[PDB]
Amino acid sequence: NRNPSARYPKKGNKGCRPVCRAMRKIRKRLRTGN
Amino acid sequence: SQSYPKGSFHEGHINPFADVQWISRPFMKRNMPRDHHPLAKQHTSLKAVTMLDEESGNHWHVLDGKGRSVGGLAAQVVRLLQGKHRVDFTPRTAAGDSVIVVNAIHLKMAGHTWDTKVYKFDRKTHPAGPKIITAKTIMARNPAMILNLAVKRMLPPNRLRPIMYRKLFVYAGALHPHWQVPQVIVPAKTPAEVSFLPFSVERADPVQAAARIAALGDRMK
Amino acid sequence: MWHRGTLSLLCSSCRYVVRKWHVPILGVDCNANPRHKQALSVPAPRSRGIPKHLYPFLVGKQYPRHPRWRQAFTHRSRMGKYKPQVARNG
Amino acid sequence: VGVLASLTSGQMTTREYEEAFLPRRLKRIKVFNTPPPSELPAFFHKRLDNAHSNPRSILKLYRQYMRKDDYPAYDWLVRCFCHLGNVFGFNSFWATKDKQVIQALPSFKFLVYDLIERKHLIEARQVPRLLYAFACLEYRSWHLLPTLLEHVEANLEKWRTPTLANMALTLALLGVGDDAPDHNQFGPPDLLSRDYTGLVSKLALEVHRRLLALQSASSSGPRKSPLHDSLGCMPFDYAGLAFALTLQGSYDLCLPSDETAKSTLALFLQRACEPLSLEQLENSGWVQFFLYQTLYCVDVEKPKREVEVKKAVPFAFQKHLHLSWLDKILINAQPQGNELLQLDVDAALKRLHITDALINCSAGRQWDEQHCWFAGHLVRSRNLALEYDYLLPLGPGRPKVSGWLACKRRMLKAFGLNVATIHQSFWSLLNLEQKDVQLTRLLAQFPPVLEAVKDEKKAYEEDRHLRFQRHARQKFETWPPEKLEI
Amino acid sequence: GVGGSYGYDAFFRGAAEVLNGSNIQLPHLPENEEQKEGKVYQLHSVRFPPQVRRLGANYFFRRQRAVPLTYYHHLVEAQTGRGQALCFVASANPGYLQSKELENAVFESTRGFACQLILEGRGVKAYFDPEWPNLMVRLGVGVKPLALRRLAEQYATRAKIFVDKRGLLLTVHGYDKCAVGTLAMSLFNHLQANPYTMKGAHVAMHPIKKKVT
Amino acid sequence: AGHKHSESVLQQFYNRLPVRKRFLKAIRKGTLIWDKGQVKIPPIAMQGYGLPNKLVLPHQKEFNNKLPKFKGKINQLKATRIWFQD
RNA sequence: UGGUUGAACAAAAA
RNA sequence: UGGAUGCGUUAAAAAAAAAAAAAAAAAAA
RNA sequence: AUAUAACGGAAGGUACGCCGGGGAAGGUCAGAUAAUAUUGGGAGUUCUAAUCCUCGGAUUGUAUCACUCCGGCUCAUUACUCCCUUGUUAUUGAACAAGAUUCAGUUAGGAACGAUAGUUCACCGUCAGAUGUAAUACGUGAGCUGGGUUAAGAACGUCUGGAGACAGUUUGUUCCCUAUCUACCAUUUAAAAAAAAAAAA
RNA sequence: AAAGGGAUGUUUAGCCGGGAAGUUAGCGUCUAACAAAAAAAAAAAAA
RNA sequence: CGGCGGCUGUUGACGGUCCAAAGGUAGGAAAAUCCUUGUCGGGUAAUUAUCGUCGUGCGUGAAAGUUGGUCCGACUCUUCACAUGUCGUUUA
RNA sequence: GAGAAGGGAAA
RNA sequence: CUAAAGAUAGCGUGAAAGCUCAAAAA
RNA sequence: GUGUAUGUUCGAAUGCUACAACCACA
RNA sequence: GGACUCCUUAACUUAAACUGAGGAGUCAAGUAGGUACAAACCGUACAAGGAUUAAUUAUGUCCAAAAAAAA
RNA sequence: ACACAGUCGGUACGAAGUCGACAAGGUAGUUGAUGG
Ligand SMILES: [Zn+2]
Repeated sequence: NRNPSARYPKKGNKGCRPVCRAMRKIRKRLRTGN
Repeated sequence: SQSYPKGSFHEGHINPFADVQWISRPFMKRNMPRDHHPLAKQHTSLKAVTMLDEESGNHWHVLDGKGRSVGGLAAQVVRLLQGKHRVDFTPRTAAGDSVIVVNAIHLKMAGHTWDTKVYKFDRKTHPAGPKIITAKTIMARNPAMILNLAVKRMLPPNRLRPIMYRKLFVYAGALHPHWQVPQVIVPAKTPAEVSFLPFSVERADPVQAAARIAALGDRMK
Repeated sequence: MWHRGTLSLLCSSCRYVVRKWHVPILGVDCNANPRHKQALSVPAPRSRGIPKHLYPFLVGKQYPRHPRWRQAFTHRSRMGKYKPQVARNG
Repeated sequence: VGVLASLTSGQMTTREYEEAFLPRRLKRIKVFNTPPPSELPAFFHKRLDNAHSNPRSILKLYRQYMRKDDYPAYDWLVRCFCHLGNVFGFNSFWATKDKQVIQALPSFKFLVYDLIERKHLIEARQVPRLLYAFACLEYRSWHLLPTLLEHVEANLEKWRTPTLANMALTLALLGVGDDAPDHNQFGPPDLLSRDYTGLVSKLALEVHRRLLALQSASSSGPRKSPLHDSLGCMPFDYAGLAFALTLQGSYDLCLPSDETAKSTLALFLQRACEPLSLEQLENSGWVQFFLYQTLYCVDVEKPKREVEVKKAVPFAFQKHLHLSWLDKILINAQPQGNELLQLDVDAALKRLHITDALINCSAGRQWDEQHCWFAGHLVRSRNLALEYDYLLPLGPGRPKVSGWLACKRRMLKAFGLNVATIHQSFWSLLNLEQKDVQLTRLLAQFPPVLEAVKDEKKAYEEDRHLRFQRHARQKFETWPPEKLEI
Repeated sequence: GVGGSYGYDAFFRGAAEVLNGSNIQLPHLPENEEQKEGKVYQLHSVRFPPQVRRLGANYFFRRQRAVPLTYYHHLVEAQTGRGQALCFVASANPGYLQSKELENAVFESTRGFACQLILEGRGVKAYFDPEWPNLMVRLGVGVKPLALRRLAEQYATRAKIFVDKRGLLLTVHGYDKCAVGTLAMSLFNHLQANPYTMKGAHVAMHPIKKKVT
Repeated sequence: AGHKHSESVLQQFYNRLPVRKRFLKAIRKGTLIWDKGQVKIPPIAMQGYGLPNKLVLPHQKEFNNKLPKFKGKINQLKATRIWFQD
């Protein structure tokens, strides 16, 4: 949605950013849906 | 009432399953540049000429832009303008040579760029935002701008960019007007002779040849 | 024309075509029924997308990046205040 | 749907996840370690025995063997070359362009170089295989040819009769061993090899000698099949021998042992036709083409033994071949697809604006209802026929045409056309402008001797005066309009 | 974008809608007769008219094809076979020998192509005012005629329009298939019948469906 | 941008694209896509046919590749239903 | 492939 | 003998137009 | 024996208020919900797709509901084939006329006033025969007003014993700033027409 | 240590909540997920 | 100083039953009380205003006073008239 | 060849 | 010519008529 | 192609309103 | 009576840099590099001090910008 | 100054002479590497 938490990591971040949501939300959806 | 202009996909096949879904050109097939019929086959391109002037220190490159990609040529031109090919390169001066590019009308952009691309020019505090001009419009009005706008934004954004920009000269046509710089498009020369015959010849007997010519003559005419 | 987000052949005479509209558009043409003439012009908005380089940290079981070791490492012999109380024969 | 719920639900790990936390340049684990071969010959022999159909696969086998060893087994090299030739051996659906591409490939050149380097290891039992491969690939190797021909001449009395026949046919196809003197030497001008004139004639004479010896020492031993003779030759071998004699134009050949000696060509035709009926002839294949070509060339050139050569073939056979010539025989026997030199010269002609040049156009005598030969190009307004020689020269700057093109040259001479042959060994050295200049010079020697026939698209000439003024605005002359102007 | 990022459907759902078909109510049956036989291919040959020679190397030998397309020209000087000029066109794939370009090459130089438009209704008539190319078509009693000399000028020297004695059949003939088709389809676009009144033109064998209020 | 103080990341990405506003409108509506510097027609999902391998997950690639493949043109396509893969 | 082309068509291909 | 304004009069055409403020082979003023 | 069960052991008001300290229309989220199609169902003589209503899932999105110091006037800026005007000839359950549903631009010109009312959105009346919708800190108060609304006075109803109070109703009640910077609109001789510019050795 | 009126002084609670509240207060007490050197499932056995 | 009912049968004159010291009477009345603009009528092209009216709804209420007559007010409001730059819309 | 989703523009 | 032909799969009619498809042959 | 306008429903229902059956041709 | 990332969870609309737990990592109290731009992600043979030598960290190798395509 | 206005670096004399200076020059103190 909006940048501060919806921004994806980039090559060099190893899939994490200080205030990011996208990765954990995607993993939760993959695990148990929505 | 008004509607969209006719693009390149209105004049050919479209294959949605291919990566290159349709062929795109700067103009329509009938509007593409060509050589005047009687004034053709008189010239040939050396494709690149270099002039060294050790006294003034201002050297020249003259390049043929016919059939080259805009970005592929722009990167090389930026290298030459900066002078990074020189062992005495310095970031704090326009340390490169001068460059002339000919045949900007014949520059190529791969894919659907000719139909899709646009160029923006900022307008300070203007409520309508930047002025946007079409790539086809730029190709119709001034083909040199296509190469110029790529080279400018490939150059570093420091205060030396205008100097190297000023040291660049682009032209749509084959010949440039510079007084004391050689041309890359030059008059053609006769092909060099060879010491061997590529073909052998054997002559039919005259009587049989006469018979055949006579037989064919009435059947034709 | 029937403006759709998807195209389908409704009868034996339907066929798929490309139309040169404002842009290239997919569609269906039919000799039998004019109502079978379709154009794929109003699909739902496309998704944001997931970059492919995030796959290792998205798909599959994920284990903590930094291991839990301190609690198992705890012991009195490594603490200055408590080492004297340790007894090897009592 | 391959979703792999085990992974997607979060129960198992992925290779990518595991490798995202390792150094980028670790070496993958070799899951299965099997001992590598100790002997390369047997390994690659097994692989070649598995590979017979794909020239890509054969060349890949050779490239891997080369990467592993700098001196691969010579027998394996010979086998690889034979397989590559058999991939193009005379009954396939390949175009000549594919053979040219294979010849141009660097790997093929490396294989030929490896063969040349140790050419001294060639045994007498492999010469027919190499000659067959050369004929099939249309690659005449003047480096290797002297050694092979020396073997052939040395083992003359030891070859099998069908082997002699096949070797004669292959040599005639390549254009070697003809009766023309000073035209059968190999090597550069400063270092010329032996003269191999009459080799095919000696092969045919050996076959004739054996056939005559049969009359004195006949036997009734078992035959391989109904179509095999006492010497083990089929009708195809005799037809090919006759075709080679026709290609070299040795019509009057005969065994010198007797003054009253029948024609060797007549003997070959008779023994090719003896075991064949008409139903069998309909399916014989190349035999039909060989027989009809022999008869047609004999008729065209009218040699001394024309009557005997004609009497050799049954009249019913002649009638069947004549009536079936235009059905399948010639079309199935002519080269298929495209030739690169032909395409290049066609492009040159189009550039020069020769609009009456007909590709693969036949010619014949004024009274022949059927044509048996096709010229590469027929410039019909100039009475000229352009032929193309894409074979390797006998040496640097010493080109020579194949037997096919030599026979075609003689036929076109008899028909009354001029023949101009382009040799690729010289043509490839030129560039576009030099090619155009030389082709113009060639055409200058044969000025237009007739008017050129046009193949114009039809049109309604009577309307040539009509004018379409696109952008002429619609005129509103009267209100209300009496006529709705478009 | 595609190729660097997965879509939501392909990532979360694995693109199951692709295989979620019902398999009944098909517009066509599947091809079940292939059977992956691996049949014996053959070298098919056809004897086309010699006008096929108009299509030269650019068509026969320079186009990229899966298998070779052999071409030869037999130029010799009731039908008996031998003694006529023709073109041998052969290939291992029969589909090549059914190409429409080969037939178009002959028809362009021999006989061309033709189409017919049929007019119906009261007061509907096509005529010349007074002669070709002053083609006029009236689509009723009170309807002013349509002037169509511009199309004749457009396609002059390559197509012609003939009118019937009764002024109800318009035959477009020509020597270029694409041009003839475009001319006929403009004429049809422009004389098309009103389905409620049925006054106007229709393409032969493609009648317009009468509609009722 | 402009009077819209804060917008979505995707909307900003669309706004920054250097193409004509009408091709950009097609991209917004989903009839075209921006990919590696080019505006293209989106990939087509055909019922009963395998997708292009690039669009499926690495573990699903083999299964997708084993499916039937269409190698014709849009006119020959007999698929019952088709839509843009997303 | 054809200025044939506003929501319209023809040719060729597989 | 006059001025301003509209509640008065006229035009609604040109945009490569109307017009403008830096002639520029001058690459270290 | 004792009270600590608040079990480490019970009066209220302040809108007259004062002092010290600290500050909630956004930023974000996306449940309802909005757009797009799609699935199932129900209407449409017959008909699942001319057209209408509704249900589920999908993607996209935030009009409405669930970290400061209202309305109108004036001046506006931007988006959406968007309210009228365009696509002869898309589809139509399209005779015509008046219409309906989308899709499409080199985006072209335009859509008047009032009664009650603090109002917005609305209701009613006239003209016209062209509902437009949304955003811009629900644009704009160092540009204007101050009708509603949230201080001191005072009154009615209601609650308490009372002082007092009410997301009850009313009447009265000081709306500051000479513009430094950004922005914009106007505006501007030049080489010189102020002073000075003194070398070479 | 009585009663009534008037003055003076003091107090008038914790936690969640704009607030009113509702409920609640010592002690004891029910509801729990983390993994394959938890699978002879890289390592072992056998050879 | 203060207070002045509830659940029910016959729209209920008239009964049943519980409670209470008494169960709010007369007279106002959509009000400075109630309330998004209650019904009907006058004024208007159009009346969330105002006046009269109904007692429909919420209700008020009798010297902590109820209902009225005339006159009065730098008070809050309705309406008619006047020349009117308050205004369409501004100018000298 | 990739959120290449900072700008140019590349197979 | 052989062989095949849904108490009907798509059209069509107020109802009929008529075309196609399935099957077989080539 | 043919028993056949198969039976019931229906003012009718002739492959094609809707249900039943879905047999039959040396 | 702290913040964010990760793993496992309760509450929430399987919402929020939401609230509340159990453990590791950084910040807090840690510079200079990468990740486009003001903590919490990656990486460090982590910063006493000076210097025109060297190293495969993350991560790159068309240009802005350092870094391969002889014959 | 583009600059919280600083920090690290930052131009390499003369030939600007001339009665100059291995193999070729066609005598320029000019020239040698390069056919598809
Ligand atoms: Zn259809």
